[PDB]
Amino acid sequence: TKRVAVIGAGPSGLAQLRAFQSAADQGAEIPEIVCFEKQANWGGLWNYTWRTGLDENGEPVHCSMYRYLWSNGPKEGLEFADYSFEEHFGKQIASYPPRAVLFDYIEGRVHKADVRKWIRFNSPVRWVSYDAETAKFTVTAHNHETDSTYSAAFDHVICASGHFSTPNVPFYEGFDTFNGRIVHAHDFRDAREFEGKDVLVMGASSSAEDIGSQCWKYGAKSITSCYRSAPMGYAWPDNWEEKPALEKLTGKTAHFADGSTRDVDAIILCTGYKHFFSFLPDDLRLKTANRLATADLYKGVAYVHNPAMFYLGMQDQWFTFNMFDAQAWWVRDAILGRITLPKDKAAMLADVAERETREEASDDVKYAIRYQADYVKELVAETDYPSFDIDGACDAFFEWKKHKAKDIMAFRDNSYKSVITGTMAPVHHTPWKEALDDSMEAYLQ
Amino acid sequence: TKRVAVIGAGPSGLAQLRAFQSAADQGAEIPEIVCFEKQANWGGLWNYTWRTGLDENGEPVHCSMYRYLWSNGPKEGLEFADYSFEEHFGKQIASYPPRAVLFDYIEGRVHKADVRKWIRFNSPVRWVSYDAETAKFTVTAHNHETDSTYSAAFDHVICASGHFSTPNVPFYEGFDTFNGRIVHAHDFRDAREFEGKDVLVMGASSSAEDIGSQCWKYGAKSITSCYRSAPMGYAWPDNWEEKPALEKLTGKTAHFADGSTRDVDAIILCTGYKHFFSFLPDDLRLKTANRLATADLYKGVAYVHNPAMFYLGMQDQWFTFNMFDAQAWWVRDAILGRITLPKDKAAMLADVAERETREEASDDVKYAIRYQADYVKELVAETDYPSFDIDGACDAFFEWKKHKAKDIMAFRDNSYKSVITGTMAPVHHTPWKEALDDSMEAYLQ
Ligand SMILES: Cc1cc2nc3c(=O)[nH]c(=O)nc-3n(C[C@H](O)[C@H](O)[C@H](O)COP(=O)(O)OP(=O)(O)OC[C@H]3O[C@@H](n4cnc5c(N)ncnc54)[C@H](O)[C@@H]3O)c2cc1C
Ligand SMILES: Cc1cc2nc3c(=O)[nH]c(=O)nc-3n(C[C@H](O)[C@H](O)[C@H](O)COP(=O)(O)OP(=O)(O)OC[C@H]3O[C@@H](n4cnc5c(N)ncnc54)[C@H](O)[C@@H]3O)c2cc1C
Ligand SMILES: NC(=O)c1ccc[n+]([C@@H]2O[C@H](COP(=O)([O-])OP(=O)(O)OC[C@H]3O[C@@H](n4cnc5c(N)ncnc54)[C@H](OP(=O)(O)O)[C@@H]3O)[C@@H](O)[C@H]2O)c1
Ligand SMILES: NC(=O)c1ccc[n+]([C@@H]2O[C@H](COP(=O)([O-])OP(=O)(O)OC[C@H]3O[C@@H](n4cnc5c(N)ncnc54)[C@H](OP(=O)(O)O)[C@@H]3O)[C@@H](O)[C@H]2O)c1
Repeated sequence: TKRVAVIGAGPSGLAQLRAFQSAADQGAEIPEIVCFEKQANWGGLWNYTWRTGLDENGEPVHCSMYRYLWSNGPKEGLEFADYSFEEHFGKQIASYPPRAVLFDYIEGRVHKADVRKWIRFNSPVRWVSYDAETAKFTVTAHNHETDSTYSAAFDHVICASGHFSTPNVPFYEGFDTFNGRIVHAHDFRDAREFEGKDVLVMGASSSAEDIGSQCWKYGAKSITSCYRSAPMGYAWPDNWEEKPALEKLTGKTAHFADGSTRDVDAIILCTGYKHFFSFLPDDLRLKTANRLATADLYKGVAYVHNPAMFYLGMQDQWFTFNMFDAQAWWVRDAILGRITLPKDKAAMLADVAERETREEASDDVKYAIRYQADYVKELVAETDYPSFDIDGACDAFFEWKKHKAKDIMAFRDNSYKSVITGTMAPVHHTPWKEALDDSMEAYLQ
Repeated sequence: TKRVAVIGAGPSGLAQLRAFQSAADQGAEIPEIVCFEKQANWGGLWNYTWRTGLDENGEPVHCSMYRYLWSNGPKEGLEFADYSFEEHFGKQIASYPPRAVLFDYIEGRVHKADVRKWIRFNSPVRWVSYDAETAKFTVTAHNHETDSTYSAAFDHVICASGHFSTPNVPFYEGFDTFNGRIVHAHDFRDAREFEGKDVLVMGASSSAEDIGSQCWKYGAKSITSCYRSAPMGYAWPDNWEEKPALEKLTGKTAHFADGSTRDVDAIILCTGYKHFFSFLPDDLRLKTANRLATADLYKGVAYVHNPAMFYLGMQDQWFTFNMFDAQAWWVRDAILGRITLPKDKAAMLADVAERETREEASDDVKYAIRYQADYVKELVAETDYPSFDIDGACDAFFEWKKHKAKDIMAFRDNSYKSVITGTMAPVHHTPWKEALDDSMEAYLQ
């Protein structure tokens, strides 16, 4: 018989479990699945907590979400393929669900799946080794509930431990003497803290955009964002100037590359994350940049230096839930032997290279979206996963992109066509800038 | 030769290296020494950084110190018996040096000791296992300069990783929703942030004492401190007040056991730390409360379930630097063979029980001080550690305590007798509450 260890109970690990349970429904025998989760409850990033730094058990807080956060993409872009919205909420909702709403939705199908009984919560994995003679992986985990660490052999390890949790926190001259709050996005929690204040937001990507907005919505005196590469470029509110790279701080004085100046009360470092695995030896440890074509993963899921070990979700993410399903099915199939991996490490490296180069062929954002779209499509064709209208996802993604470039601060006040009934979403009872309440029930009436 | 691995290059780990160096200079054979240090530099808690949470490498920030921190005790009670403050600084400085100053003193000693060549920085330990059949420990460490993990065998392991870095962070009702800053002391860095605010300081121990005082010195609008057991009991300033146990928060308003009420702008959790070792298996992982009689440590230093493993600094601390020394010399001598461990585990366990029982014989403060004094005497008598006036050091704490009950806010404007000379240190050039500059240059003029 076989046993498989899944590290993480975020959307990815959860997707993996759904994958095995699905095959077992159909009538397939499956190996024992053990899923280790560090937190007390499933949901990965979506499992919000006020904590920052180390959690109550002393482990580093995984959560990177803050209050007042709504879906960054239209929900129509992420709608599951085996369980849809209305089926869980009963009704049609607006196009940008708040965190709680989406968490409840993520919760919906996982509960319905009866997978929870596979998850060991409060159980950070401490280490994973591979013995070539047994052909077994040895996972080592600490059970916080009983304060005891133990070890166990598995035939496979599927690492679903995320990569938007270990922050890149760069030092700039003046940071250690700045008389104000300096915080990475991983630790940002409540925008009310910056009400009436002058915020500096470093970065030009998703977090800078959304965290900047949050603080604008909740009353910052002003927003200053700064880029080091391409500006976010959107049409910013009155209190929002975008500026070139920081040189240094002197007091509360930000000096920028164009010689200009601004005094700010607070700095939110929206400078991204690293793929970091504290629990992996060199010959298992994935090392890569954040991007659509992840180094060292054949088919974007199988570890080239040891193909009995897998990784989910390690790509940068235009597509999310639907991708992790596509990935999890594939990894499932490879484990059940419906799919046979190459024994030729050269050829697995070839596959990665090809992905990298194709990814690099164009820098246009619609090309990039389309690209991960072709990826999902690739995967879904190679397993019994329900083929679905991905191009329909893409078309939503394209409308999204036109709404943000249109009016960055109102883009969440739009609706998009559904992909299962082509029916364009209703509007929300309330405008985003007015919708100060965050709660699920406020959203749902 | 034998090899010994030292975990940590703070004061205890550094004391341990000095110990081994001193022995070898005198011409005793010594095992090879490898000291693994997480941080970029030595210093342990005294190596300050602005960072909180995870460090530039993704490892948890060890630092628990803040800006404007000064020695909370008389420098007289911690002076290296083999390296006087006079030998280092050349003159005679006041009794409560700022962080930077004592840091330079710690570094001064290991400078002269030429032991830095033994230290591997940016190299946190990942794991320690013992194998009884080879009678060697296996140490897995990760080198962030080469981003490479490796494993090596050692005949002894001396863990000096400290226990004031992994915080105890309780949940109280309303923490999830408080409109303001909630920060544990371990993440606290700059008191200026609290200028003008009604601060809530939870706790009644050293941390709440000092951090509350920093907040007040640097202009907090008001301080409220709450206890769950015994009030701190000091004659506080007029804008400072102690309340019984917090029950909950409602918006910005705190509720205490006495049914009273106060609105607060920020909460600093000075609720302490845990003994936490993310890198040890059940069979080597010290588990103990923070006190003077540490559990499962023979002579306060040798893990009783495997006495080839030792631990430094795990006790609560009145005495600090020279205790670390006594311990370091002891452990050294036990490893060299100048001391023999009891063949009977019952004996080691017996030794720990008598220490607990004697710590518990009385709850009076002077008696605790004397108790730790006796431990240092006990240890010192068994090695060739330089003798030094322990009683005198003890009288320094007795006067220190007196000065604190007399004036909790000025106790640092005081001098004490050198354990070597007997004469009162010079007065510093500025009252503490006015000494806003904490630099080593301002201090030494
Ligand atoms: C701030 C933020 C906002 C986002 N918003 C959106 C959005 O609106 N829409 C969208 O589609 N996508 C969004 N994403 C993308 C997000 O990554 C995915 O939606 C999804 O949460 C990732 O799935 P995952 O399970 O692979 O990663 P994670 O959600 O990070 O799951 C990893 C899980 O593994 C666990 N784990 C980690 N290490 C260990 C260990 N050693 N032992 C045991 N368990 C461990 C963690 O507890 C965690 O629960 C957002 C990401 C971030 C950072
Ligand atoms: C806020 C605060 C203020 C204090 N002020 C004073 C004072 O004024 N006077 C005084 O006498 N005492 C003070 N103390 C007590 C303090 O514990 C000692 O001064 C001293 O720092 C103890 O030294 P140590 O080496 O035992 O522990 P630490 O100083 O904590 O040293 C531990 C070292 O081990 C390293 N380490 C940890 N884990 C790993 C790993 N897995 N791999 C590799 N390396 C690792 C850490 O990076 C760290 O450098 C204070 C303590 C605190 C928390
Ligand atoms: N529904 C979703 O899937 C969803 C969408 C939004 C966010 N996200 C995911 O998470 C990622 C985006 O979140 P993110 O913004 O937090 O990460 P990020 O994409 O890596 O953005 C990092 C930003 O910080 C800048 N930066 C990095 N290091 C810096 C430094 N040392 N100094 C100054 N600036 C620096 C970057 O500039 P440079 O460009 O020059 O590096 C970049 O603008 C996406 O890639 C995405 O997959 C999830
Ligand atoms: N050389 C010196 O100047 C000097 C002298 C005195 C002490 N010390 C040292 O410095 C250390 C103290 O630092 P510290 O104050 O940060 O830690 P600490 O001594 O453990 O103090 C913790 C405080 O928080 C309280 N607390 C703990 N858990 C709580 C919870 N869940 N809810 C509410 N309150 C809670 C404690 O109350 P309870 O007591 O009820 O648990 C205590 O008041 C000691 O370990 C000691 O070594 C130094």
